[PDB]
Amino acid sequence: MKEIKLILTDIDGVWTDGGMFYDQTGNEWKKFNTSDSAGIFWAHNKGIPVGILTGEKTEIVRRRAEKLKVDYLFQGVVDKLSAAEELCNELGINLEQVAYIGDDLNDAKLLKRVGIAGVPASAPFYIRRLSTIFLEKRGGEGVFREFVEKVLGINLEDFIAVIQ
Amino acid sequence: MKEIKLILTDIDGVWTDGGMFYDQTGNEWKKFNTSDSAGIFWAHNKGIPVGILTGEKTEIVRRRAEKLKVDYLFQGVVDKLSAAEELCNELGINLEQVAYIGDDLNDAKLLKRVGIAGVPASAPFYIRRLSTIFLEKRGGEGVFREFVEKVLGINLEDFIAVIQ
Amino acid sequence: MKEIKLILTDIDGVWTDGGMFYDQTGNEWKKFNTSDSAGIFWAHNKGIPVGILTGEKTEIVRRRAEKLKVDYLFQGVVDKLSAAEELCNELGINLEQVAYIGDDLNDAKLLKRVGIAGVPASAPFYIRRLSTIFLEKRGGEGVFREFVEKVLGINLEDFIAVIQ
Amino acid sequence: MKEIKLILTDIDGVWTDGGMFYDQTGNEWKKFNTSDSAGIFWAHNKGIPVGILTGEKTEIVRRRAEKLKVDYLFQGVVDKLSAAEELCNELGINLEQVAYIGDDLNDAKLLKRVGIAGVPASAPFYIRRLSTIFLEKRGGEGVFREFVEKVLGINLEDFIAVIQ
Ligand SMILES: [Mg+2]
Ligand SMILES: [Mg+2]
Ligand SMILES: [Mg+2]
Ligand SMILES: [Mg+2]
Repeated sequence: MKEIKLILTDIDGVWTDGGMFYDQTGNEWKKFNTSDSAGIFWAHNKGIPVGILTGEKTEIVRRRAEKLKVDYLFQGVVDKLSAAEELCNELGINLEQVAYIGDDLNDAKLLKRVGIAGVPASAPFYIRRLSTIFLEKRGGEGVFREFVEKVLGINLEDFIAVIQ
Repeated sequence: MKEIKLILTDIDGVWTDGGMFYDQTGNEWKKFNTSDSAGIFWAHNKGIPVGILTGEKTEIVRRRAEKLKVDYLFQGVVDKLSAAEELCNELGINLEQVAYIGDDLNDAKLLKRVGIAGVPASAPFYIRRLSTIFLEKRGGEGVFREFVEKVLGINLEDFIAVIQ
Repeated sequence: MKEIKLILTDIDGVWTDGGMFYDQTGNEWKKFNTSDSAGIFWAHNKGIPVGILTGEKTEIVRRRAEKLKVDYLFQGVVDKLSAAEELCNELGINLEQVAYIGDDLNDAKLLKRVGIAGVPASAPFYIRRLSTIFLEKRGGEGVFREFVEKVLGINLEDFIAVIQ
Repeated sequence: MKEIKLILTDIDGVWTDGGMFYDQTGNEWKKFNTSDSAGIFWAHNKGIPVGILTGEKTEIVRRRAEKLKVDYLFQGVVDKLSAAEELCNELGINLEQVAYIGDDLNDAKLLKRVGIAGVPASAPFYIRRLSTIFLEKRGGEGVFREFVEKVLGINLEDFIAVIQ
């Protein structure tokens, strides 16, 4: 795989199946998958920071990013390519050293510019075709984990090393 | 696809998988799919209003229709066909210029009177067979998006034009 | 299809996929499927009452049962066969004229004794073999609707009748 | 099947599909499956205690364990192998007389040391390959029940005997 210095990810439709739960009181939910925490685990084990880029803006995602010790959190993002470029500039890397996973229209410009692009199997066809690696899983199934494990070449020997 | 001037949609079993969540206190939830918001995006991009016709009546749905800037919302509807015909009069257009998607008994009469009828793959067979185009997706899987994209013939060229 | 005078049903694993949602405060949810309402619709269309027999006892099911105008609701039932029999006596009918659908251990004695026993596809093997008709659907998938439609011989002619 | 004197279980990804529901207010949900209660029923029927070992710590799980009358609950466990050894030491039990089911990295060391290891079909491959029996079911689908019934050899004869 390409040398990756930063992993960036969308939330809805990647860390979730796109589900947006609404009640009668103005409250809102998302359903995360505990499996995706291993994505952060493996990135951090390799010395790679992870950032969230999302167009939504919620306390739900603030809490999840905190629980998982995600390095960067940008919400209400209107232009994900610009946000990514700006963070790359701050970090001293280029987009070719970024791996980004996203599933929809607001992800497309960024997906086309990154070193490794991932798109869940549940995504619209014209977004899926931008993926540069195959991902088997759908949003919310542990596809963030699947993406990280492939991008970083996590293998049986890595597994054995961590559970000793 | 015929010149459509209005897209109408049911909620439960279309925008959702029919799930109705109840707690112990009289609160209630629905689970929407973020993918469907693209259905409103594509409709608006092409100059077409979207309207919701639902037999239920909840703040859940009012909040979702607001978020998505849906043009028309009718809840607690007893007779969807007549509600459609009214709106067609209010707006000065014909049932023939309407695309409607629904999934159950209360949708049947209207489905039979519109220019393009859509029914999710998850619907009962006698409603399914009313559909005039094939929809692959189940309620809550982004089938509203699928419908709008088929109805408006959204293609790769449209995609390339909106993500520049 | 035998003559049926009473339709009875379990809740968890039939009207739901067995899901029991718990929060941090002692509240609880279940997820119903709007499709199952049509089961009550068709039963009432044929002049057949429906009763709920459940071992759990929740406000959740109280509120759902009332919304659907279910005819009998028995919760915290420990002996479902005895409860059915008592109900049969009230209506002057026998077990051979009852159709019951259930998915688990607390249902087996009753399933064995009714005129038509239905068990969702999702149920344990040793319960599924008690079913006297085949049901395709899993719990929470509209399997109560499937059951009623099969039991009452609901066909396309019935459908055309009710929308016309 | 070997002699089993204690069944131990992880929660997230075994008792659930890994789902972690967050709202806007700091509350949290898990979705259990009523099917898994039969896991406890059969263990207790055979006189075998059940213990939960989870890395998470929530009222959600405390309440669930209490309602199911689970014999031991350990939350916020950082080293499951050690927690299992200490519980076993109190009870007089060898790890070879234990059946444990788990799905992720924090379960691997203990899975490798128990008499029967179970892993849901939904788990990562490097965990699933530690399983010493085949489990068909995914987390949240009643795979804890499947595990219990397999390891205790629950068969049609037990089912016939337990319903009179
Ligand atoms: Mg997304
Ligand atoms: Mg509907
Ligand atoms: Mg049940
Ligand atoms: Mg786990």
